[PDB]
Amino acid sequence: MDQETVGNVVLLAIVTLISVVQNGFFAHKVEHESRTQNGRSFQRTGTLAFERVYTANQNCVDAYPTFLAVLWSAGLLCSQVPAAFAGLMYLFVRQKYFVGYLGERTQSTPGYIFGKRIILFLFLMSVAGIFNYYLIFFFGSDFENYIA
Amino acid sequence: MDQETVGNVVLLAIVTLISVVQNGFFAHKVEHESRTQNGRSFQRTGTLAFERVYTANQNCVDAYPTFLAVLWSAGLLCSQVPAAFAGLMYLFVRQKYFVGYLGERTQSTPGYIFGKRIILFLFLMSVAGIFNYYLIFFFGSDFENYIAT
Amino acid sequence: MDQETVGNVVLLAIVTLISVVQNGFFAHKVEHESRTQNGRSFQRTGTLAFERVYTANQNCVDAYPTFLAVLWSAGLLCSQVPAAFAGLMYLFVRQKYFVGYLGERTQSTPGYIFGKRIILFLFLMSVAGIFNYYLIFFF
Ligand SMILES: CC(C)(C)Sc1c(CC(C)(C)C(=O)O)n(Cc2ccc(Cl)cc2)c2ccc(OCc3ccc4ccccc4n3)cc12
Ligand SMILES: CC(C)(C)Sc1c(CC(C)(C)C(=O)O)n(Cc2ccc(Cl)cc2)c2ccc(OCc3ccc4ccccc4n3)cc12
Ligand SMILES: CC(C)(C)Sc1c(CC(C)(C)C(=O)O)n(Cc2ccc(Cl)cc2)c2ccc(OCc3ccc4ccccc4n3)cc12
Repeated sequence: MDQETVGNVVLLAIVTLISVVQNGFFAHKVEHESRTQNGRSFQRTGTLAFERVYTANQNCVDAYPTFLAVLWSAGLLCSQVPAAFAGLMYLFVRQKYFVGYLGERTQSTPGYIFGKRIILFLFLMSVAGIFNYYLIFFFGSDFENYIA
Repeated sequence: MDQETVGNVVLLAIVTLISVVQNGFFAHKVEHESRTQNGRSFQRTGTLAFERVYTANQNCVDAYPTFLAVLWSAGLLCSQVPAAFAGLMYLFVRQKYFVGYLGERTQSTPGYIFGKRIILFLFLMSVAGIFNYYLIFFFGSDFENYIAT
Repeated sequence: MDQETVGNVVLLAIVTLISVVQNGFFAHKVEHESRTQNGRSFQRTGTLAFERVYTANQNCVDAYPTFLAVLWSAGLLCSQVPAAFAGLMYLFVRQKYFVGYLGERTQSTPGYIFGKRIILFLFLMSVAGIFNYYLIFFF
């Protein structure tokens, strides 16, 4: 890997490897609940605590992809720094969402979706460069200097 | 990012950002159903409108990854154009499948599949370049002019 | 795409295209069970053959992303070979896990967490170069 390049991605790699690890966690607190009983054949309906976790997890597992998307698209098609930071916050919301979705009655994060703002934003850096590029492509070329 | 490069990917990016947005939709029509279904927390069951939506959605969520795969592999490993268009249709099938799945509840709609032809194709462009590359690696270098004795 | 570059990824592409196809299969053995036992909504603990499959499947579909991640991170950020191989074994565990999580009456494999060691490893190649790069930058 060309040391230069690796430089301008290291952040998204980091953040990604972070989320990669937080992910295995969510997937671990799902083992706890499938174990505390007859999950011995992995019954996908252990109850209250296990149904509350497999739920919270299988809600973050649907977010991962569509997040990673704008995490990079807004990482290459536009500044690898803000893209990687906003992507880091997303790992914070994911924590505080997969957390509150623990249980104990009440409205345990009655949401499937969460950090709408983050991905919305990331998607805006993506849509940013994606456009700004079309400019560098047209009125970026032309600029004819017929200095003959 | 290198202006030239960004150029030969802008389409996959576009199609991708499209699908990213259509995705957020699927996950929005799932919030409507978990909301009217006056729930406290949020279970995977409780209605046929919400159980029909969370289903349609969580069928497209299984497909996103395995599609994104061949969308790019067939986008870099061969033509960024067809790859990007084919991937565009896929977002049309996804629309028409995620739509028929609940509204009609008419036997003809059910199914965890949608667009096997597209991904299959995209996968053929990826398997295309992947091989053709092995040639350029092996035979592309050849040129028996060295027998100019 | 630059023939040189395509060279240093063809492995991860290969393994990936493989897992892409193994994936479509898992998604096929899920069609068989939704067909033999009808349904429009697969969200209530149903047929033990189709509930056993949609489970096994929707257990590998949560793994795909978090695996593909370290598959490449550990493929670019460090050796395209080991990364590609390790990722290959993961496709074998996947087969052996999504297989035992079927059977019949037999103790259908529990725990949807699998190949912990592979991803762990791949994650270490990624965390490898990720750091080693910081040295080449500093030293
Ligand atoms: C990089 C790591 C995390 C150190 S290696 C690793 C590990 C790391 C180890 C060492 C065992 C650990 O932390 O305990 N655990 C377990 C784990 C990970 C993070 C935390 Cl907080 C706590 C426990 C894992 C578990 C699964 C796993 O497999 C991948 C996987 C497969 C299916 C999934 C389905 C849904 C969601 C995530 C999924 N993840 C790889 C690893
Ligand atoms: C342009 C954007 C990127 C869609 S901004 C955005 C938006 C845009 C708007 C409508 C203004 C909003 O924030 O209210 N909604 C809402 C939305 C999205 C698409 C459509 Cl049709 C209609 C409304 C969102 C919702 C979620 C969301 O991300 C989180 C998320 C988490 C888990 C998911 C699991 C499966 C599928 C998608 C998932 N999405 C980003 C956005
Ligand atoms: C590109 C392919 C994979 C070669 S053609 C194909 C195939 C191959 C077959 C069915 C024989 C074919 O298309 O003619 N199956 C099923 C399959 C897979 C392995 C084997 Cl052995 C035999 C049959 C598929 C399934 C889905 C599919 O579409 C993509 C898709 C969409 C939703 C998914 C949801 C969860 C998991 C994976 C998903 N994959 C394309 C194909």
